[PDB]
Amino acid sequence: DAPSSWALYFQDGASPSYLGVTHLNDYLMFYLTFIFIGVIYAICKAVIEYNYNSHPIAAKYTTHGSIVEFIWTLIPALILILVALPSFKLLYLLDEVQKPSMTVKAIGRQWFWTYELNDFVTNENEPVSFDSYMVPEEDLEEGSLRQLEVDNRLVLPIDTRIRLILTSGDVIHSWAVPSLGIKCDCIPGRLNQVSLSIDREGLFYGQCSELCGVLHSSMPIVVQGVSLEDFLAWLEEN
Amino acid sequence: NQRALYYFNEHKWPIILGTWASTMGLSLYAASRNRYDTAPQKLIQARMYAQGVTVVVLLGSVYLSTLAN
Amino acid sequence: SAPKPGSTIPFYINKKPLPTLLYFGTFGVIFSIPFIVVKYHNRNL
Amino acid sequence: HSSLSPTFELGAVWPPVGIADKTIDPLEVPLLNTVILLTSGASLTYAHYSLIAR
Amino acid sequence: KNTIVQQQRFLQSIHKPTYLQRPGSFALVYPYYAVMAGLGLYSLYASGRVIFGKKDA
Amino acid sequence: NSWWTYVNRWIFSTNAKDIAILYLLFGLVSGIIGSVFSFIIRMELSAPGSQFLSGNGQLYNVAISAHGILMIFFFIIPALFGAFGNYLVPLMIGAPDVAYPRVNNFTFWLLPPALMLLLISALTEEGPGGGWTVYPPLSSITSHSGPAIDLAILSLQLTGISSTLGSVNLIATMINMRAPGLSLYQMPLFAWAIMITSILLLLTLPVLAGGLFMLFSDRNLNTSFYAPEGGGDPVLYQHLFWFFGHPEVYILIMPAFGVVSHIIPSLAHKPIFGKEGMLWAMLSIALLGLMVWSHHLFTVGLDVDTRAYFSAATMVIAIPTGIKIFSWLATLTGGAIQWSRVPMLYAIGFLILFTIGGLTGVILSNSVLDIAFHDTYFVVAHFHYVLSMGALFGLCGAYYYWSPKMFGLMYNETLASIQFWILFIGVNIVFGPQHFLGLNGMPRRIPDYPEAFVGWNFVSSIGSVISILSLFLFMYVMYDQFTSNRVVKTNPYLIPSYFDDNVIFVNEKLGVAQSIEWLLHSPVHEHAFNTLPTKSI
Amino acid sequence: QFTFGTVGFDARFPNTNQTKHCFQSYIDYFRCIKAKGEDFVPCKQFWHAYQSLCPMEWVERWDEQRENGTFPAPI
Amino acid sequence: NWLEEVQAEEEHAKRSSEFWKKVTYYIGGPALILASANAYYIYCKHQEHAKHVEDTDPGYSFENLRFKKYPWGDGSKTLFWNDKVNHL
Ligand code: HEA
Ligand code: HEA
Ligand SMILES: CCCCCCCCCCCCCCCC(=O)OC[C@H](COP(=O)(O)OCCN)OC(=O)CCCCCCCCCCCCCCC
Ligand SMILES: CCCCCCCCCCCCCCCC(=O)OC[C@H](COP(=O)(O)OCCN)OC(=O)CCCCCCCCCCCCCCC
Ligand SMILES: CCCCCCCCCCCCCCCC(=O)OC[C@H](COP(=O)(O)OCCN)OC(=O)CCCCCCCCCCCCCCC
Ligand code: CUA
Ligand SMILES: [Ca+2]
Ligand SMILES: [Mg+2]
Repeated sequence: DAPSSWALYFQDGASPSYLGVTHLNDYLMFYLTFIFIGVIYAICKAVIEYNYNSHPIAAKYTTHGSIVEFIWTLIPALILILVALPSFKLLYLLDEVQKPSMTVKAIGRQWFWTYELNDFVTNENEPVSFDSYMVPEEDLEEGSLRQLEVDNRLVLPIDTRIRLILTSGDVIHSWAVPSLGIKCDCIPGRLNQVSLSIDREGLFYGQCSELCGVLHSSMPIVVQGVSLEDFLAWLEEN
Repeated sequence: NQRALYYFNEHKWPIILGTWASTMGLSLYAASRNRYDTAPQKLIQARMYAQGVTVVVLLGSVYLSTLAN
Repeated sequence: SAPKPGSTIPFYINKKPLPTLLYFGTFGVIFSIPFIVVKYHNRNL
Repeated sequence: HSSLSPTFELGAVWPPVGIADKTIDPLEVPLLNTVILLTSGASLTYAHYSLIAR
Repeated sequence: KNTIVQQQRFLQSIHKPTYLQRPGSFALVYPYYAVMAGLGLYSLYASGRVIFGKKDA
Repeated sequence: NSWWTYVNRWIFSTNAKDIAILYLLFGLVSGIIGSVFSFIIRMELSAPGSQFLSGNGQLYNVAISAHGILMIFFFIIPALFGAFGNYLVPLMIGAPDVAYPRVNNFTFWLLPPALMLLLISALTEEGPGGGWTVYPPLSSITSHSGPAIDLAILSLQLTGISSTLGSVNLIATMINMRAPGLSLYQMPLFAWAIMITSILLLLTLPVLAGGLFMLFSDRNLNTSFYAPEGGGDPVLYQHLFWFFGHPEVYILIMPAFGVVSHIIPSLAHKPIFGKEGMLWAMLSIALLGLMVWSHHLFTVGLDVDTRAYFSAATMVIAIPTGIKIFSWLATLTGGAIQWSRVPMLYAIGFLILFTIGGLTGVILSNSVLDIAFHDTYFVVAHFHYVLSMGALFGLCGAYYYWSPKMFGLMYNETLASIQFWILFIGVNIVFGPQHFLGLNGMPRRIPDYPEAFVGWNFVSSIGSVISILSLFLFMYVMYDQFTSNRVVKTNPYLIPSYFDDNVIFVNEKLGVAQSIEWLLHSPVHEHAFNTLPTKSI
Repeated sequence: QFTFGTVGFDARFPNTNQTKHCFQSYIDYFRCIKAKGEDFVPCKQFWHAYQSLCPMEWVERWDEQRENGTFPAPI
Repeated sequence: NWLEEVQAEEEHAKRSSEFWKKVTYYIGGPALILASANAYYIYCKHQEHAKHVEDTDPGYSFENLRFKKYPWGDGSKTLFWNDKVNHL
């Protein structure tokens, strides 16, 4: 959810796609560690013992592949199919759309992020909108995390799935959150449709990735889950 | 037939590409059979034939395109 | 003309005492250019 | 790329609205120029073959 | 009228490089080199003016 | 008066030998500046917060962009692709000189003005800020006001057109000047690779020329080519750029493949296993490395079917490369190995680094997997651990292997081995922690980072410092080799077999080599190949 | 007071890129209100179809362009 | 020897040259003159001008973009600027 010190794994998060991504990564790492250690040992052993002082005679008369090149073609290709298939069914699971519930808008021009929840337009005629800003270092709350907090923090209810809308009106930005594993490009002119689903009720962290000028590193993104009654109180508060 | 012409002029690009390929192949087959004709010269003659056929089919198509009742 | 190369194509004469300072100074200035480059952008600041 | 998938401010047509009627008709001076170029190529090939004929 | 053979034999008798074999070629390069040097000298000041934010007035 | 002779032998000279040395020198003077830029940028991120600077983010953007552009287009391409080809390809084909000497002379001299104008552009009030991959809206006159990035665009344009012009003569030279009895199939692997890179570069770069010119015209002619309000789609720019960027690294790394396949046999005294299979698999790689370009656009938001089509084919690249690595592994075993030789050391160290980098590359070729690593430090680790481990190692091995042929001198084996070990350790501990930094979910191109990342940056900084000492030692060893007057025989890499008498070998066995270049004297003659060598037809 | 109801599963375009949807809903709503009537129920749901997913900030510029008539649409 | 082959090649080249002269003075000329006449008819049909239109949805918001001043003249003129077909 948040970066730690001397980390080795990715993190502990909560998102239906994030668990599947971690599972696929575990399987793929299990695949590649085999080949990596095998090639390392082969390189080490073919040289450590076959130095000139111990092998003054070279079997120079073997430069034909009878049955070895065929196995070279097949076996790694078999591994390739074995890794391609799970990723393919994961992707073909993800490309579908569930039953829509509500949408959020994430338009951001330069060094600040604006969020809109215009689903609940009613007789009040007061659509809710605000802007999340980089909190200054001096005004950080005692015990806060530098470079990873905002003043007007985003609020999304838990266990409710949202069809997030990604849009921009300036140089291209990105909308990333490693815990949820959902990302897309804030490409101007065109809107990007992405989904989301939070299982727990906790504070999630993230920021943009695609450079957008001098202050590309000054728009952190924080989204935290809330219960239904807290969500309703938050909505009626404004 | 009052129906064949509708498909003949409905998709001008695919049929025009097909007839261009047919002309190219036929001209290559016919020209590349002589002695005093090098490959670049035969290719140039085939391309000239293709240009002429393209011009005439363009004029024919723009002539028949007026029937948009 | 049939000359035999002396196995010496260095683009410039080299020897021990004098040319070492010239070579090292050229290396130092071409190493330290980025310095003046980074200083230029923070001159009027 | 600019033609097959026009943007949504273009009126869903590659020929711009209001400028579509201001486009270039297929039958005008450029067609004459194309026929001139074809005849020029024919004349150049004739000249090359005659030069081959010394 | 076909003087190409005569001039060929006239010009093959010299050992000059092919870019100076034809007489009169040298007079078209020395002022050319001077003009190139002047262009370089002017472009030095032009680039120096471009990098240093300012404009003459 | 030798001054006229001096400038006629160096400036008004079109001999291939007298030009490749200048290629190496130009590469070196670009690489030093790039290495210092990399050192300063890595020292900036030693600890969190503004450090040695007044938080100047634009200055950091200028630094990263300059490092990337100058080290990708002024260090490796000109000093590897054509530097070791123009000198050596005529030797292995059986020709005395390249097809067009004047264009060969011209191509080299387009680069110095490019370097000067790039430095001038970087010395503006703002400087380029779009990075190595500049993007239209950021480059738009809205962000930058001045002659900063236009000159960078111009430098890229002219360098590309020069490289294209520096590769037209090579293909003609190695397609028409072949030796009598030298079938194109029987060509050595190195020239095969270099011709493949030449054809790929010439086929692809024009696209960059056109796209870069049309994108640059947006700043001056106010064209709507890529304006969001003008109907332009920047995804078209990304597609145009990555129809070039993806095969560029392959055409940069293929000379490393050839030089490794040349270094292994001679220092192993064993013929290369499966030449025909290797070259046909490399041809398959060359053809394959064009239809896959959208792996750099995985998180932009394209359609499902296009993503599947251009992600499934990303995996098939690995199979021929794995076959090549297995063939080299098979070649190494059985035959004799002189592991103490510096070219052998570099060749051996190349394989493990290249294969781990390839594994990292196959990690992030899936749209399901790239979303967790796109535009983070993990891709930085992958592409750096492939580029600086393959191309740099190949260049170092080629230099240490063919240096006597270029000049006719001997280097110091002890200092060279020490430099190799120091550089290997430094570059292994530089890009190591970045794997963890990108695995945590932290983006790239950020002068500031959240506090829980300091340790790995601290671990990387020391290796970054170590690399500078490696560079210093290489400079010292190069100077020593240049002024040591250590003679070299005709074929220093030929040794008597296990049953060669010390008197029979010296008098009835000299003048034999696996390749032509070792037959001639180490300082090669100006006019070699007076008569064409004729083989068995 | 409030219910969870917004744009449904648009069968016209199920892919990720759905930029044309905003313009299509806008022009369809304008055509719908031009004919039929004003107080008719059905296209009130179409009104929600270009505000829940659209930024609503381009809507201001759309109004500015359409008020003077330069808006390039059939209706 | 050389005489027979050179005679045959020159004869074939001369025959092709005569055929191409017939091509260029038999069919190309009529096509060129017909196209010229049709082009003149099209050019003379539309000599009504009236090329000054405004207030009918003017501008369209993507016409004559000015982000960097045009080098020629004041900055609002193009190289092929015309006083009858180019407006604002
Ligand atoms: C230097 C040369 C080079 C090489 C050789 C490669 C090799 C590969 N690269 Fe990489 N790549 C770059 C240079 C290179 N790359 C650069 C510069 C970038 C960044 C671009 C930028 O942003 O500017 C990049 C980025 C990049 C991305 C972009 C990720 C992102 O930013 O979102 C992707 C994604 O697909 C990718 C894929 C690959 C693949 C599949 C290979 C394959 O060729 C690797 C195949 C090799 C092997 C896999 C090892 C040997 C094989 C075997 C032992 C067989 C058995 C193996 C298995 C069955 C596991 N590369
Ligand atoms: C040609 C490929 C190449 C090479 C060799 C390098 C070399 C290095 N690069 Fe770079 N780098 C890129 C390509 C390359 N890079 C690209 C494309 C980018 C992205 C740009 C962008 O984002 O805009 C990038 C960006 C980039 C960043 C991005 C900053 C950020 O995201 O925070 C960092 C930071 O760590 C970095 C580090 C390094 C280091 C430490 C080295 C090296 O120090 C590693 C060790 C190497 C050496 C120290 C040099 C050895 C040289 C010799 C011994 C001399 C030999 C000379 C001859 C004989 C001629 N590189
Ligand atoms: C990258 C895309 C840009 C377009 C490509 C063209 C690039 C410029 C043209 C270079 C010639 C191409 C090869 C011709 C065949 C050939 O080889 O001509 C033959 C000679 C070299 O061979 P030789 O005399 O030794 O042969 C031996 C004869 N038996 O060529 C030349 O002397 C080139 C003439 C010098 C011109 C170099 C300056 C280039 C200016 C570039 C700027 C203009 C374009 C700007 C674009 C925006
Ligand atoms: C991902 C990893 C999965 C691995 C799965 C592959 C399994 C099959 C591979 C084994 C086939 C080759 C064995 C030789 C059998 C034989 O006996 O071949 C016959 C020849 C015998 O010599 P001859 O031809 O002169 O006989 C003449 C008969 N009159 O042998 C050889 O010449 C061996 C020479 C080349 C082989 C070197 C192997 C180097 C490493 C190979 C790959 C290492 C993998 C590392 C990762 C595990
Ligand atoms: C050195 C090579 C430069 C030329 C390269 C040619 C490449 C062809 C493809 C590029 C498209 C060109 C179209 C523009 C032609 C034109 O004239 O543009 C149209 C405008 C005016 O037309 P209009 O509005 O009146 O039309 C409407 C009629 N009523 O005139 C110009 O802006 C003049 C400047 C255009 C550039 C041509 C001359 C170049 C001189 C500067 C060199 C720049 C070098 C850049 C860095 C190397
Ligand atoms: Cu916002 Cu990069
Ligand atoms: Ca820092
Ligand atoms: Mg990205």
